[PDB]
Amino acid sequence: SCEPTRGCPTEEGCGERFRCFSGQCISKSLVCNGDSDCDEDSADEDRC
Amino acid sequence: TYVISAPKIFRVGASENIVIQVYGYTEAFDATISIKSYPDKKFSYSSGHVHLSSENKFQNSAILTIQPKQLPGGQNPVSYVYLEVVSKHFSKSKRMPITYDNGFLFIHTDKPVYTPDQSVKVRVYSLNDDLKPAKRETVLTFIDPEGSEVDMVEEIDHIGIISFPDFKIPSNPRYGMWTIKAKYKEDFSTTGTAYFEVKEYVLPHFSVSIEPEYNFIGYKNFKNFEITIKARYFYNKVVTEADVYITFGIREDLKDDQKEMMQTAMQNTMLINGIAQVTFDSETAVKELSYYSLEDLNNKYLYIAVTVIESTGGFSEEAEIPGIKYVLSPYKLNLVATPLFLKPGIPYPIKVQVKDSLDQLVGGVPVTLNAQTIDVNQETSDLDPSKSVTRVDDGVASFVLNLPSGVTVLEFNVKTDAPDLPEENQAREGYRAIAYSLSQSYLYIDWTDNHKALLVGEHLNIIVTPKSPYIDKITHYNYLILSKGKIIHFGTREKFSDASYQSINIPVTQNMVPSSRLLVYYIVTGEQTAELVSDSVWLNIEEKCGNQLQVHLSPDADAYSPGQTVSLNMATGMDSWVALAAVDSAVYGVQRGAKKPLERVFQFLEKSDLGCGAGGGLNNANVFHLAGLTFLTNANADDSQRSYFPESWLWEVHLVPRRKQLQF
Amino acid sequence: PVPPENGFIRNEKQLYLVGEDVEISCLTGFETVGYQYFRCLPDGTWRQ
Amino acid sequence: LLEPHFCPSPPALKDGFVQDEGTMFPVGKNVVYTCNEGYSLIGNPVARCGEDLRWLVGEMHCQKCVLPVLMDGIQSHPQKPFYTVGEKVTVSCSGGMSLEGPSAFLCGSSLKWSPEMKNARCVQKEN
Repeated sequence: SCEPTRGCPTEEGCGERFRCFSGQCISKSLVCNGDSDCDEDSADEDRC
Repeated sequence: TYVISAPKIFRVGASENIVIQVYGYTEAFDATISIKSYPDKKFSYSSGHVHLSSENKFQNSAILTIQPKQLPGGQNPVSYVYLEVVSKHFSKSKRMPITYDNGFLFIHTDKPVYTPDQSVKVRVYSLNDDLKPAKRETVLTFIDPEGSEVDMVEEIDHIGIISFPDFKIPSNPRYGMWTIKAKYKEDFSTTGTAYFEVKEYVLPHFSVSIEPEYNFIGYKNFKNFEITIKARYFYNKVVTEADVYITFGIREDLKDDQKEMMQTAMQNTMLINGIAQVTFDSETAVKELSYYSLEDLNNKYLYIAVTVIESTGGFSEEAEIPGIKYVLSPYKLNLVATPLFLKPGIPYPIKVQVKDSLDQLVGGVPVTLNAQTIDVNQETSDLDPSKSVTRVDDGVASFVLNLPSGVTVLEFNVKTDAPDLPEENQAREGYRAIAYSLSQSYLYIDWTDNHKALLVGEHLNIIVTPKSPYIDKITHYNYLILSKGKIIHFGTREKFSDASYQSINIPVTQNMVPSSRLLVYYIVTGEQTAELVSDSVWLNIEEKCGNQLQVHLSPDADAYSPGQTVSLNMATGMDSWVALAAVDSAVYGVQRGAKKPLERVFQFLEKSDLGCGAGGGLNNANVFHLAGLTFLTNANADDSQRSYFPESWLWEVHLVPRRKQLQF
Repeated sequence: PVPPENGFIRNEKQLYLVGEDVEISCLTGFETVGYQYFRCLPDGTWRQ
Repeated sequence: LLEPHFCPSPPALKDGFVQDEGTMFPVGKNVVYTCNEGYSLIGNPVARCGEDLRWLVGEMHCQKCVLPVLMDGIQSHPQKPFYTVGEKVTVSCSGGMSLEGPSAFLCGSSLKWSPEMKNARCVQKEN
């Protein structure tokens, strides 16, 4: 057991980037590119 | 999460309230926000601190100010702002554009018409964003109508009503429309502009008002057009009898003042009981003087001159109308106070307005629209058309359309329907409305200000609905009402399973009289990432003064004898400074009516709103930029994309308690 | 503006503001007689 | 400074008061000064807390009718020691002569007349 002193770090800001299933935020240039855009999963799929 | 809501454009020397919200936790941690310049490293304008607890539900708002700490000189004086947040769990920075546009300048002149060798009594009303007097130095420059500057004068403001010395007209005046600008002269913005014309207002004998039956001559008015010419005295009494001479003419444009004209009339009519009306057909004029008789050929103004002389005594007064052009295309349509967006499943009101050729609303014209409700996934169907008429008093046509829950966008073609307007020459304007999302969550606020506009002191209820949320259990409701680009109050409510839609009660205040805006955003907790949904709709209410200043003379009579000693009593709610001005009703020259001295205190004050449109729009970033805000959160970002008697008199400024009375 | 004979317009710029007046001088060897000033009218014309 | 994450109550001048009251103010925080009823504000007026626990104050003062120049040849009407805002005074000289310039003088905000004419002239003669 431990006593929390400092606050926990929040998640990094995902600015103007379409988030993935895991959290890798990539640019919107790859939207509906018909390939492995996120490079980790096909979560987005952009209804492409 | 850590959603920070802030106005889009900050004002220098103004109290900008910055609010912060937390997703909620069992531990209460403090937060801190600061105002830093372009150097990161190393400067700081001000530093505010807030406190979070279970009583405040982990939201708080602190006012921030921007003072003249900027570097003197340089290639750019603004270096707008860098905003930071100091919190235990989160810390982020973002730049935001600012502007020195703070306060308002109301230049009030005693007279719109000046003669050579005459004093110029003028006062400037200095104001802040919070409607405070904001005692500030102000310079006043004068510009000749030819474009050259005349004289500049500076004076310090101690009371709140900037009193200026009486200007003097040079020995060689330049007739025309002059220009008056005012600046704070050290470091500020929002320069005010006032206009006044120097002309000869020696004596208007009687006001001649030209009120035609119809604004612009149409197809039905081509064969017969009847116009009413009424002349009335300045002391509210009509003219008994007078000879009225009518003169017609055709002008190509409003800029050309001299054009050929009939030469046929010269119609002599008699004024009866202060009202006269005569029938004028356009066929004879277009056949005789125009040299070509067809309404398709002549697309140009129609100038009419009226000379009214009294048969019982030698007098003459003249009036004129700019022009009435025969246009093949009908009057144009436009939308006002109507968000061009869609809410699925909820009836979307449609408010359209019809304006004439030159910036004036039209009434009594039936209009209809054709709409096509399209499905999100597959084929569509045609929605049943609806037809209605526009009222002359309201000026805006009202329409309501109910759409299914599976509609994405809608297109409506509003066209006019009239017996004289053909199908080839018709007014049609197509538009498109796009609905609001990755989490499929939506938000809506109702009643679209059709109450109609409300007063101050009565509580209003607004229904919200989180249709298709990410999760059925919602933490809390968050809504913020803003006005003049500032957050006046921040609301909060709880969500229960009692019903699907909850009504929130929002108290109205005196500071929101000109206009207001409200936005309702709720955050959800996603299994991987979060996404919040917001929505906003315009807020239009009535115009009630806070001071409640009313002027009334102690003697109560319809008519007063010349030279009678009268007393004027001022009645205010709180202590305030008054600025009295006794302007004659005859000083208003023809001058296209000589509209009014100001006539606009709230309408010109509405310019403080940063965003445009009524409300609603695309994803949270676009709708917050349209509402005039910029948000900071983890989920989403925001993209910037000698006697007697000369006029005028009674130019004084006095202190007024709850009841003050003066004698003159 | 198009200067009179001998030209010699000082502080030559591309565009003059409305109301600003520019003084013209005579080219050597000549001398300015009369009123030598060109004031910008509201429209594109000059006082001359 | 770790990839990121006092001054006492400032005294107020005569006839003035501070908008925000507090025991301790953080370094860099600014305070706004106000004046009471019947007085005007001339100055910055903002005072700034420095790192040395001191308050940086600019040339600020708290300012707001009196008897005229009282020439032996002129006579005031009405003759009162103190004048209130909104009243006018009719100054004139002895018989056979009339005051040159404006005959009536109005009491302004405070210590302010529209013309002052401090010992300038009342009347030589009006022929």
